[PDB]
Amino acid sequence: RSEDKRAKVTSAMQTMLFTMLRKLDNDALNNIINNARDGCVPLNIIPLTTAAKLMVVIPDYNTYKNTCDGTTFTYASALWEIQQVVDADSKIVQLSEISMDNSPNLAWPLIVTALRA
Amino acid sequence: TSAMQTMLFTMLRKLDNDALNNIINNARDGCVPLNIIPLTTAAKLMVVIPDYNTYKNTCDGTTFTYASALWEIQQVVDADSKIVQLSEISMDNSPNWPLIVTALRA
Amino acid sequence: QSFLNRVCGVSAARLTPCGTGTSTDVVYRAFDIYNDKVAGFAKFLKTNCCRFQEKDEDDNLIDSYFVVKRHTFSNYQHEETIYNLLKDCPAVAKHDFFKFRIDMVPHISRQRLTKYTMADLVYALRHFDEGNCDTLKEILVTYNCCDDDYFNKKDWYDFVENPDILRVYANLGERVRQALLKTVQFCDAMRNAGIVGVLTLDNQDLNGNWYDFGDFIQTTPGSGVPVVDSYYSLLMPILTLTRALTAESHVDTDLTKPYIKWDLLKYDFTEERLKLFDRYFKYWDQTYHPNCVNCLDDRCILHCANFNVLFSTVFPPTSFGPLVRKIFVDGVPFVVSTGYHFRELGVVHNQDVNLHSSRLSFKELLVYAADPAMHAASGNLLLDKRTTCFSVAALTNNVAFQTVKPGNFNKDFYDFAVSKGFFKEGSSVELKHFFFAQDGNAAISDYDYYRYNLPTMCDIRQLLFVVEVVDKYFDCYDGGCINANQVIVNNLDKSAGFPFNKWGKARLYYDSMSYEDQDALFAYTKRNVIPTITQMNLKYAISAKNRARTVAGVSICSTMTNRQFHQKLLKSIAATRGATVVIGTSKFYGGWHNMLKTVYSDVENPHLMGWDYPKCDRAMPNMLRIMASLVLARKHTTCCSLSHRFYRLANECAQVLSEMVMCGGSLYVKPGGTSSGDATTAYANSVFNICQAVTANVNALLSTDGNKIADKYVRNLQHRLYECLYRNRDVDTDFVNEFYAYLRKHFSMMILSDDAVVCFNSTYASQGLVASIKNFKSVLYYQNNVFMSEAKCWTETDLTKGPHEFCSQHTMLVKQGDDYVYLPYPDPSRILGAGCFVDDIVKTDGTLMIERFVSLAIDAYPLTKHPNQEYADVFHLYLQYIRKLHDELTTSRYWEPEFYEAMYTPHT
Amino acid sequence: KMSDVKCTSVVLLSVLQQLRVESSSKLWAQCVQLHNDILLAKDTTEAFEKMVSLLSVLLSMQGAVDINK
RNA sequence: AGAUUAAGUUAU
RNA sequence: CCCUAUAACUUAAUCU
Ligand SMILES: [Mg+2]
Ligand SMILES: [Mg+2]
Ligand SMILES: [Mg+2]
Ligand SMILES: [Mg+2]
Ligand SMILES: [Zn+2]
Ligand SMILES: [Zn+2]
Repeated sequence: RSEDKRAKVTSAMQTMLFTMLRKLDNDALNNIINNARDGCVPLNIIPLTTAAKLMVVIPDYNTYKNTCDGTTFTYASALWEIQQVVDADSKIVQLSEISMDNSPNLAWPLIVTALRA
Repeated sequence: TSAMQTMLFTMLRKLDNDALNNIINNARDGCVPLNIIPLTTAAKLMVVIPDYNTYKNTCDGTTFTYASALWEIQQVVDADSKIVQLSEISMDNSPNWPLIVTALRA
Repeated sequence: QSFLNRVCGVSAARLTPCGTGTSTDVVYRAFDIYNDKVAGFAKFLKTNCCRFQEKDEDDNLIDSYFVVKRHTFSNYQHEETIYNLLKDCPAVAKHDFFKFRIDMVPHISRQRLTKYTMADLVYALRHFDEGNCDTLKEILVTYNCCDDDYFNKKDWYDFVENPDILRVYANLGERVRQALLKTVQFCDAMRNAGIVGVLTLDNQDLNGNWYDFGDFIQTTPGSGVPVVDSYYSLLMPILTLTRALTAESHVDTDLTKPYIKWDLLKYDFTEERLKLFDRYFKYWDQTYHPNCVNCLDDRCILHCANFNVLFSTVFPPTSFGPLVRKIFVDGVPFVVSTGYHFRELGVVHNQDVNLHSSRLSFKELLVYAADPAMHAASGNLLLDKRTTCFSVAALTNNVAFQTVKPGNFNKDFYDFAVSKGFFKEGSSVELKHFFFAQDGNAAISDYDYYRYNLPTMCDIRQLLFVVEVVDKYFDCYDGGCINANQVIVNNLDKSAGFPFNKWGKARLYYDSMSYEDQDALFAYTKRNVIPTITQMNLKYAISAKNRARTVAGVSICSTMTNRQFHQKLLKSIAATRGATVVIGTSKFYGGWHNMLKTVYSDVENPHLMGWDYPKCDRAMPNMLRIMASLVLARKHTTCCSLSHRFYRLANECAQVLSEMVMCGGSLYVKPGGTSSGDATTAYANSVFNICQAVTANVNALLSTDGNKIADKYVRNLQHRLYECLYRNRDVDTDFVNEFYAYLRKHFSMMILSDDAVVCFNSTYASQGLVASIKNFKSVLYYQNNVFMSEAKCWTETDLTKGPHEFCSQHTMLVKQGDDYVYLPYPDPSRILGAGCFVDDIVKTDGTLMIERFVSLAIDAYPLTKHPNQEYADVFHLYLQYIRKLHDELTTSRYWEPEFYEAMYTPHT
Repeated sequence: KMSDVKCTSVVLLSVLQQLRVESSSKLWAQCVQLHNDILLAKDTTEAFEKMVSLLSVLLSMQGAVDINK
């Protein structure tokens, strides 16, 4: 069958494309796009200036203190408050658990989820 | 599953290395490590001991024969997490079970 | 000593003699030279000047030299007139003309020069040889790039084993940038004074000062023409290796000031590129288009993309990639890509953009789902500190950590093999090929090997000649566009890439689209750029090294149109026998023998050579990949227009050269390299291989002392080779034919992807007339940014032994029937490891899949003709095990050795 | 001898894989490091030291019973 | 002898 | 979840 499955993949692509603009909120995207001269921006600045969530993948403790020290940090000219930290097994790590001595007991890399302030 | 475990111990019996045979025979009698047996004298070795006959079969005095290696015992903890001294334990003290031993390589 | 105080002059410099007495010193320096008696960029010996080194107040020696030239008297008057015309230009080294009693002879003293010229730095880096690099070490220690004990570290020069050498070479960068600015000032002085002449690199200091006015001719002022083609073109690899324009990324062009903060929304940068070209390359006379859509042919695309790769190192990395618009489809807001900003090709805008549509057809659903705009705009922001590569977005909330499991042990074959006597201590055949397992950090660690890909500028005049010689190697084939009903897709049950692998394999999209929808999508890509997403997967295969392999599956929207563009030419390449590119030639039925007899063809004093490409998929520059796709698309001269051919090139660069790469549920930016699952990757690697070999022969011939070439024909060939590279801008098709015939006569190549075997003339290579291994090391150093060690190369004197290694096979010359043929045989541990370790538990059955061992015994047949008895017992082991499985299952030919001897005899 | 210890390390890592060591990242990293270092060894003493250290992971968890096999 | 389908093997 | 592209070869089952 080349039309039953064709309508099926058409419906699936419709579902996936209409799910995606429900994820984004157009409050920041329109003032990004209308600030452009010809309404045309790079893609690489869309999740940098619009996304409400940041994931930081950190391989070892020395990068963690130089990047995400404290419960808020600064990246991409924004301030982000840390919502969660999970490990390579995706187990929740407390922020009080990431220490210089406690670092071999953790399963590196750590994934720090932060929200835009 | 069980076929691969069976062929694994079949080719483990064929190798006939004394360290592997020591570890394998120790695991049947309840002498099982708590972590990875290390290749450096720095890292700590955590071995459970299930009874006193296994205790004097595994160690005599302060030194410890395990994995065809010598390890001086540093620390001993019984099941209720009370730090037990090396001179504290004997067969009369053995009812007073299984206890962990922390050692370092000689 | 009375000659010394006249040389000292009024400058009040404390001078020591670098030579002895009043005699002329003898140095050994690199000169770019073009007479009617010699041509080339070679090291000669200069007996022309007396040198005097300058001491300081604490008599430590300075890098100031007084270089006093003795010559004839007409040259003295001529250079005095030219200097007096150009003495107020600050780019000119200060001169002092006098006459002395050596009998009276005239002397031209040039004051406060450096020890080395710019030609010595350019020769040091473009003819690099470790163990013979003294000028490079003296230049690096002199100008404070590193200390002298930096080189006591072994492999200090290696770009891969020591990536700190890029920081050292980048400390020469402001030196080279000041040299460029002084060349523009000297060219402006020559144009105002009315002076014509060729600017050569050996007449310019490392300080940047110019001299040697002995070939300059005066004309009317305002009308000076400086010839700067060989200058900039020979300088061009140093500009990216030393990163000379990094000061242009700072405020007011000052390395002490901060970085320029650009707009994030800015992507265009055409006026900034035009200003950079006006500042550093003002007198380069070929027109430069910052956006390569305005180019006139494919040589214009190469020429202008070579300037764009240099100027794109100045601009912010977030400005490159898919350019994105907001589109209302079905009254509904939507995000699509309407262009691309390429580092190499400038800004490309899509032509068929629909700002408003009510519904979406199946074609535009496919184009919008392949687009990384909707996936990146809907995802989270990602900051991945594990890798250096640029990170775009996290498509989900988790990071995927895929591992590789170990192999499955076939115990029955292993104890059957130790039953026959294999695997003893001290035996010649062992086990070295295993399925190495990997942990969850292996995919990103293999993605981090794209850090070997650096932005590399090419010698564009050399490259534009080499592309015509390389295109001569592809003249026999037939190419062009085909329709969608003429394509042949072999394995339809393979992955369709991201995001199409959520819904089906490639069978689904080749069945769901019409032929007319496929033709419409192909017609869409000739006018618009579709960026796609390449998915990285870990390969579960058997190997000798524990390095994890990744494959790069390309999405179906790219593969479907690239088959339609390239498949005619690729099927024509793969169906040709007797050619240089031997893709498609089987090794069976006498095919290996015919390939080796074709490569041996009529070379006079034949030696075999074979080299290595370290990190070929990762470290391949973008200019050579664009060059390879242009060489492939030179078959589309009738079906395709110029604009269609440009949009197909831009789709190849936006799809498999600098695409967005999904690696564990996260988009990253690929710097460059080859995608492994491109439709045309083996053939583009063949083009790249022939390109580097032709460049090596050009660099060998031009760096040879033309006075020492004893053949008159080879000497005139070297003269015209220099003329066709640097002194001529049309294509000289007679000389391309002549040089291609010279290469086919003396440098015979057998190329399959990166792998190659040349049969070369030994007397010509010892004289430096065709390339050798050192030439390949040099060419891969400055073009490919890798150090190819000679331990991974091989040479071969005896041709009755075959090549040492080609396509993992060794060669034996054995008596077959009444002939002597060349048979290929593999490493016996590779066949034994394929027997012992498998990847599926149902291949451990043995009684199922006898076919597996039949194929392995087909591969291990010529081991029976080997002198090693333990090598020859491998085939008999496979025969006896095939017989054992075939008997205890329940066609007797599978343990008769005649079925397998039939596979290596010419009667197909 | 060395072929035997390489082959049984292949079997040992395969049974540690199907026992879900891969659910712990910090353990599976050390297991694949020991497995890859056994398969690359040139002298058998190094191989048997790493083989003992890899078998300790199997015996260190109670999912096996050494009496039955 | 040619083609179609499926399984497998090698190379890059 | 997930396993690319190209080329060669073997076997089996079908249609001429
Ligand atoms: Mg000169
Ligand atoms: Mg001169
Ligand atoms: Mg290689
Ligand atoms: Mg190769
Ligand atoms: Zn152009
Ligand atoms: Zn075409």
